[PDB]
Amino acid sequence: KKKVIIIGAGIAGLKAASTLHQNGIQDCLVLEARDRVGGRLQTVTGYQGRKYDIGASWHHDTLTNPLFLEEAQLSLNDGRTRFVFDDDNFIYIDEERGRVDHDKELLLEIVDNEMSKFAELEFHQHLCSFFQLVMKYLLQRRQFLTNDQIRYLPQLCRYLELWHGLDWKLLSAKDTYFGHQGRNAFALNYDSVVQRIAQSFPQNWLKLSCEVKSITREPSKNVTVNCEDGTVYNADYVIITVPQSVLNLSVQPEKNLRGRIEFQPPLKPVIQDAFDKIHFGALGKVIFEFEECCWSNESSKIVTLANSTNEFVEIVRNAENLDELDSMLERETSVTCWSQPLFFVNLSKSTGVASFMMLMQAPLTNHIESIREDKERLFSFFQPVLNKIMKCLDSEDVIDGMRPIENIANANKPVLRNIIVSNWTRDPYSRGAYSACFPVDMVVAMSNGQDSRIRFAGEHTIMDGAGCAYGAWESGRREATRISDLLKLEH
Amino acid sequence: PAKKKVIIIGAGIAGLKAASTLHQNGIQDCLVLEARDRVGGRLQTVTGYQGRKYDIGASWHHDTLTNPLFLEEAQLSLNDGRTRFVFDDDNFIYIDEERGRVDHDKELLLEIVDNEMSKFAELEFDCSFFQLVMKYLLQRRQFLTNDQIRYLPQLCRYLELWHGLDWKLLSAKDTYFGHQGRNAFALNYDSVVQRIAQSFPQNWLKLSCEVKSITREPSKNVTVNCEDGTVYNADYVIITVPQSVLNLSVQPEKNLRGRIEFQPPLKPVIQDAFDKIHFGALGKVIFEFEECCWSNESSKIVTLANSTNEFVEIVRNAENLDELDSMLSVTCWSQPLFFVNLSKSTGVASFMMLMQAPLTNHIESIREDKERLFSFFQPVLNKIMKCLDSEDVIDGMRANKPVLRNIIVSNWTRDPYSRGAYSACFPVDMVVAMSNGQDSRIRFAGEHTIMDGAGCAYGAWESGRREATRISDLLKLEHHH
Ligand SMILES: Cc1cc2nc3c(=O)[nH]c(=O)nc-3n(C[C@H](O)[C@H](O)[C@H](O)COP(=O)(O)OP(=O)(O)OC[C@H]3O[C@@H](n4cnc5c(N)ncnc54)[C@H](O)[C@@H]3O)c2cc1C
Ligand SMILES: Cc1cc2nc3c(=O)[nH]c(=O)nc-3n(C[C@H](O)[C@H](O)[C@H](O)COP(=O)(O)OP(=O)(O)OC[C@H]3O[C@@H](n4cnc5c(N)ncnc54)[C@H](O)[C@@H]3O)c2cc1C
Repeated sequence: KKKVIIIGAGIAGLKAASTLHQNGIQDCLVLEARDRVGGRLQTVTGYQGRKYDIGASWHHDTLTNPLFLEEAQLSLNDGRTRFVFDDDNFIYIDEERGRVDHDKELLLEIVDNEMSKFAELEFHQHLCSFFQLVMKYLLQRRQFLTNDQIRYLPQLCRYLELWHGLDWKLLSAKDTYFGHQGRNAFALNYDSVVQRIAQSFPQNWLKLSCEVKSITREPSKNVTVNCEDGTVYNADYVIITVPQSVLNLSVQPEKNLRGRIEFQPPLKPVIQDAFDKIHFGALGKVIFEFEECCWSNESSKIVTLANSTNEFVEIVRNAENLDELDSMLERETSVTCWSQPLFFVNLSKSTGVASFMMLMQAPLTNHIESIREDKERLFSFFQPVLNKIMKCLDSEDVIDGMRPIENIANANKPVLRNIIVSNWTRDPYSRGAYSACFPVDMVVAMSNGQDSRIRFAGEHTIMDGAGCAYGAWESGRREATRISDLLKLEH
Repeated sequence: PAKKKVIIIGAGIAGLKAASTLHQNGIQDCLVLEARDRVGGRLQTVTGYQGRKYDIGASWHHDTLTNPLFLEEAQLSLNDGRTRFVFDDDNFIYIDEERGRVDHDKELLLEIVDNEMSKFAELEFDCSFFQLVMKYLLQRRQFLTNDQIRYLPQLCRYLELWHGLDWKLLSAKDTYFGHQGRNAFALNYDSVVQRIAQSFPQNWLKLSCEVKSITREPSKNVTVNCEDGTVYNADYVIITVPQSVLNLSVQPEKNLRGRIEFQPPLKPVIQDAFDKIHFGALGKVIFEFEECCWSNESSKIVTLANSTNEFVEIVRNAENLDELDSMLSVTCWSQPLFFVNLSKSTGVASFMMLMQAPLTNHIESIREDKERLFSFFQPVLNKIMKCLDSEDVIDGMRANKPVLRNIIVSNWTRDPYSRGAYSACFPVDMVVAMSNGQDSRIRFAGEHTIMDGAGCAYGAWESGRREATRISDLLKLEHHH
């Protein structure tokens, strides 16, 4: 009855639909499990109506990003603002020492650059965790590092944890260091991107609250699709764009799992084997909304470093080898806001909004999202880093005003009015893990499809832009174009 | 003629390491012939005001993560606690004559777009560095502010001091590249030279012998003649004279200083390689002051050449590259200049400045006119002192003010034994031709004969080790049964 059935209304599924329509293909459907489109692209509303992209927020690799270039062309043609280049000189804060960035003595950024080079050479032509790689660097280069560099550098370099959404002891060293193709551009409305694409094809194509539970290849070469609500569909081709984490459920037994799709026949071994990798990270976000800005806007990029110790330095100095270094690194807790690095975006400088957008990594992410409803507890957890940031930004301790009390004595003090938290690790339609946005087994299997009728798209199905919004976007255009060409050739 | 096992021509670091390696491998009766009355070649440490020392040739150990020469020096320091170098990389201070400092500027963010420029170059790869920058500007104009477009190109040119060549003459394809780790400022490259020179029989060195001819004999030996008439015969010869001096061999005129007459002549593959390589010239000027009375915030300072708001206008209006090029007296502000503030890194009240061609050739030609040198650089020197919370410089070459006591200038473009061809230190035709040699007996070493570390002191060092080892491997066969 239908030419193509797209499962998932994320950017991958939406672009696919936009492409099909663009190429004159009719009678298509987009089945989405949620009651909204966008998927991992979701803009939420907070205090005084302020908006924030709780999912994707930046356009990466702007020198080659096709989606960004499309957005840029639009703004060049209508002068409307669709993004802002917010890269900045990072401000690094240690709880005890305060700012350690661009330090005339520490020169941490310079040694971090050496660390990245060290990583590049370590895996050159290679066919270890991030933590171990850093320890290797310190042992090898200690003769050329001051005491404070050995102490702070490892905590600074961990900003990469926020790129991968994963702790350094769990992140693989080989996939940690990589370069981005140009500046990043903060999207001033990824929802505006979702909207434009979503409205580029006929409305009746969209079917929300349609949780696909099964996909079958009929003997008549037709593909049947059934949603939880009982509805049944069939088409010439199907483009599956559900997240890798959801698709992974298909290999497990019991169709019970929310989101899990029953494949008949099952996904071929090439696909199944591909899941034996990835699915560990989890990027989370916490938005702190203040009444107004009363802090320095020197930079829109701030990172708080986890606590470090001088004993750590003594150990690195005394260790005779890696094994002895590990052994010595055994002291004698409870996780606090200073137990890991945290990345804060000072939206005041970049967008003029008196709010901070903070990124966190697994294992913290899961823990914080699990208490996302307990605002008082959230404030207590982050209060110490929030106050240190304010102190370093020429301001003062944050006033908890989530339960407001108009008081003129707060005039020039930061008053927190609301906290917003992501929920991706607890969302059954996203669940699984997170991967950084990069400019192989899974990519090959996915881009290869189940067969000539069952295709796949999404951020986990492409090389260029892997784990990126533009990658998912491009992967959608890819599958749609492949099918439109085929349909056009039929006659 | 005296018989020798191996004769090395040139006592720069390549020749010295070759000799060092030959001795290490037990090879006897060798000789090192050097035209100058000193060893070291392009590694020369001079003395100035109050006995202060400066490397007027190579100064840094580059690519310290893998540099074998540096690693050897580091091991020595680790064992005797003696200081041989200092990691002096720093946050660069950028200065514009009118605007003053423009580094780490919360609004200009020049360092960030410079990084994008670099990535642009990477993804791009042949034209000139200048043209590549112009292309970047046209492609990214929509995402660059007016002041970014004005100053970025001038900041990008710090790379001119890496290659010692103006951006319009510099190959864009060879402009951008990354070093393997931080740099280490040698605290006496002369100490490196002395160590290596003392590592083989002292009777092997013969200074003041300008070699004028090398002849491959039918008996398979090689005859080497010094201009003073002395003759030597050897089984193998390792030639380490600079590429520019070797180039003389293919030109007619035997009276040319340093020129070696080869018989038979250099192979066509070698002769022809002299067509696509070299063009720049890295120069140095040392400014010695009585004492430090300025800010030691950083040891790295770069003065940007003058720019204009008209340039920005042109960039915005240009319809394309063709329309851009159409729409588009030397002073210290006509090109970028790189200054090393030694007070912070070494504690010495002096500035070591690097310059590029064509300026280098002009300045070295007038290095004897100190007053003229002072007047030429006085404006950048003053702007620097101002930005470092100081005052104008007082000429004291003959309290809270900087007093210039002396100026020292390099001489590589005028030195007949170097002839400033200069190339940047990087971690193909000439290399292959050189590494393959003239024949089994006539070999070559030097910074221009190796891929890894090409143009670097450690590259020259390694090339010497390579030729000495090859010869040792061959001589090894003489003891087989
Ligand atoms: C916290 C976070 C921050 C990020 N920040 C950035 C950033 O700054 N820049 C960037 O480029 N990228 C970023 N990303 C990545 C980017 O958001 C994703 O690459 C992109 O949105 C993935 O799009 P997609 O279409 O492949 O998948 P999705 O957007 O996940 O869409 C797939 C759709 O499938 C639906 N679905 C699932 N199961 C079923 C089912 N059984 N039946 C029907 N429908 C189903 C889902 O509900 C969903 O709408 C971020 C990701 C996260 C989690
Ligand atoms: C201004 C400047 C700055 C530099 N800075 C750095 C730096 O910071 N880091 C770095 O790694 N590298 C640097 N270099 C490069 C480095 O100095 C060279 O790579 C290295 O010294 C070259 O060594 P070589 O042995 O190949 O040649 P040379 O050192 O030139 O030695 C060859 C020798 O041959 C002799 N000779 C020539 N003709 C004859 C003849 N006919 N008979 C006998 N002897 C002859 C010469 O007098 C000379 O001593 C710099 C170079 C210059 C010019």
